[PDB]
Amino acid sequence: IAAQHLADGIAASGPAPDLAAAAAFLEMGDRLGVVAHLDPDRTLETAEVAAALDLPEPALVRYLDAVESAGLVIREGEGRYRACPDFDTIRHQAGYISWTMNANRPFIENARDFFTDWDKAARTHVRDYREVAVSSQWMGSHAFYPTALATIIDAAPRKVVDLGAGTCRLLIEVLGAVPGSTGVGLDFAADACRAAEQAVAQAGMTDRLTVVERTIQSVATDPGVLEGADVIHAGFVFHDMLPEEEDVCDQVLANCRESLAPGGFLAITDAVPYLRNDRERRFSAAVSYYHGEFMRRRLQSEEEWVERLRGAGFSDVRALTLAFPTGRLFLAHR
Amino acid sequence: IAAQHLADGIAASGPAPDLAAAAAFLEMGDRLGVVAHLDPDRTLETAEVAAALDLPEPALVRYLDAVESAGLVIREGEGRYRACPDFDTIRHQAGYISWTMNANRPFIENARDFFTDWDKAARTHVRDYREVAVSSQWMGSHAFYPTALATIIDAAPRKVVDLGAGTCRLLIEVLGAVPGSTGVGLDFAADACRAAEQAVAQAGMTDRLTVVERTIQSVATDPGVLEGADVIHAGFVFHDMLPEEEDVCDQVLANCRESLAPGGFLAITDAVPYLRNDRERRFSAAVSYYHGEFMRRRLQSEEEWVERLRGAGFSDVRALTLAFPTGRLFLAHR
Ligand SMILES: CC(C)CC(=O)C(=O)O
Ligand SMILES: CC(C)CC(=O)C(=O)O
Ligand SMILES: [Cl-]
Ligand SMILES: [Cl-]
Ligand SMILES: [Zn+2]
Ligand SMILES: [Zn+2]
Repeated sequence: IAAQHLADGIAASGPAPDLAAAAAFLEMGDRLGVVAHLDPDRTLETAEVAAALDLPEPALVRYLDAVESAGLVIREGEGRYRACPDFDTIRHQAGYISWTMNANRPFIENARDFFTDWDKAARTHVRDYREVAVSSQWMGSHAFYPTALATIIDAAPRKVVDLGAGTCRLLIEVLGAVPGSTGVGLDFAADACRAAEQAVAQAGMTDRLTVVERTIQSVATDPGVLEGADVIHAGFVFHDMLPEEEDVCDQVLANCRESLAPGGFLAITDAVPYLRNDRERRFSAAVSYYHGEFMRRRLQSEEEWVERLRGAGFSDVRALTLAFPTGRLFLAHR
Repeated sequence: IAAQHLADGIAASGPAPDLAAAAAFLEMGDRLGVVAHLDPDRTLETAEVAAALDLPEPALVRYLDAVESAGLVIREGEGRYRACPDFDTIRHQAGYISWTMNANRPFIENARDFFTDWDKAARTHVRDYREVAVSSQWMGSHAFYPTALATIIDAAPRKVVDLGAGTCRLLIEVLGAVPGSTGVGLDFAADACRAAEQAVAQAGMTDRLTVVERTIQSVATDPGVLEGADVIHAGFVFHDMLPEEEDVCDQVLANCRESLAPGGFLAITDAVPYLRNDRERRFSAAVSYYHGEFMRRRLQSEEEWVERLRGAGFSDVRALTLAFPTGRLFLAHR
């Protein structure tokens, strides 16, 4: 009786216990600053990491021994832990869970308020931008960042502009692979711009990569920084301007097309709404419902994106399916 | 380039996007009261469910259309939705995610406080008991509740006592399958006891099933209600008394053994700490770390449980592996 109930229960639970445990351990560890020190090819030394993160070393060791028991890290002698061989895949998968269950938690917990008075709910139940950013990065590691990276590099560009560059991690990697290429990181957050400037100095690309503290919307009035770019990148940034800033968005796209060097392209990664195919539908619906219902940010279909980009003067647009469910890469050629 | 990155990304994400979306939709819907109306064998009528849950019907319809796009429900004509055929398995799997990421969220977000001043953190960062209860029920549906149910029924008992019966859902189902059997639901919460009393009246078992509002600990001093029971059930309740009430716990177990009718048994379901086998280790570590580090509730190994139950006078103890990772069923024969 109990053996039959055992196999059937194991099949019914499937991979959910493992993913549930991985996501909780990794979100907890990431908030503590520990996950950044975990890597499959090197150890973290507890005596040093506890001092660097201002944590009591015995508490850090109890956390690392629990994650070791979980199989997420390997104890390599006293006070040294290495991430398990497939850690980066586990962290990638945890990113989806973290994004839906942690970053978007204000929407899960207060839906009744958003249904009653959206304007009051939207200003009261605010997402933690750090959690949105980290969970997005983890989802991106294996499901959208490699495609955008390889597309920009294989074009062998002389000048690359990244709209919403953050800490300029993509631009630093593109310049390291393309000799003599220059870049321009555009981002409004002062915190992200200061961090980007110190990361370019470490990479040795201060002369090659310029960081500008300004909005995506300012590119509509002042497009100078875009001139002569072979590639312009815009990762999940345009839907934040829609539907309230449609005219500014269209002037930014028209300015991107005219600014491009001959043969240059604009590469936009964005989420398309409510797909029906079996692989993408579930996560597509969560992405779409969070954007449409809770954030009131307009996601455009492929057809809409192509119509808008051709309206901006782009001669041809190619849409590519990304592994990120509901994610599409649009390459708009000048 | 993008096709290779597509297949590799799909393999790296695996089932995480689908589980992340299912868990968020189901937690959101459960907090709204909607998930209780979703079942694969019948429709929910939006006009009635919106009035019963005091929700605007257009907001409920937008929620149900998003979950329909997700494949979790089927629209059966205007204003009627049915859960997808495998909904109960999806909800079961979501229970693990909900338990680690939602119910235990105070521990994820405030770990640094628990490491600095546990006593202050434990009284400040409190779990939502409703979320602990619902997520536990969803995990139990396919991973521990069927085994306990079938074990109690196949014993064909005359009297069953449930220690920590809640709304007496297990006892109502055991009495419905065993003719002439009587039951005693023991639970401290007044809210759970009132709900249990109205559920036994609906089932037509008021004379057969008695509900008592009292603690598990009171059974140590006053064991009368236990007399002549063929089966006593105790689902994940004993570790809440450890390590601070070890002597009371032992007197409750000794009283269970003496109270049993000849051939009777005590059935305890509980979590064992930090297993190393590949299937159970990850979720075992999250269960164990939340209990040991954050809640300071002692989980006992199988060896410890058997030693404690034999110390209570039980002649033989059998341990059975449950599908719930780190869950064990202990049958202690009088
Ligand atoms: C950056 C995306 C991956 C997610 C998104 O658009 C959001 O969290 O608002
Ligand atoms: C009831 C269990 C499944 C989980 C538990 O022991 C808890 O949440 O404290
Ligand atoms: Cl032209
Ligand atoms: Cl005896
Ligand atoms: Zn967004
Ligand atoms: Zn517990």
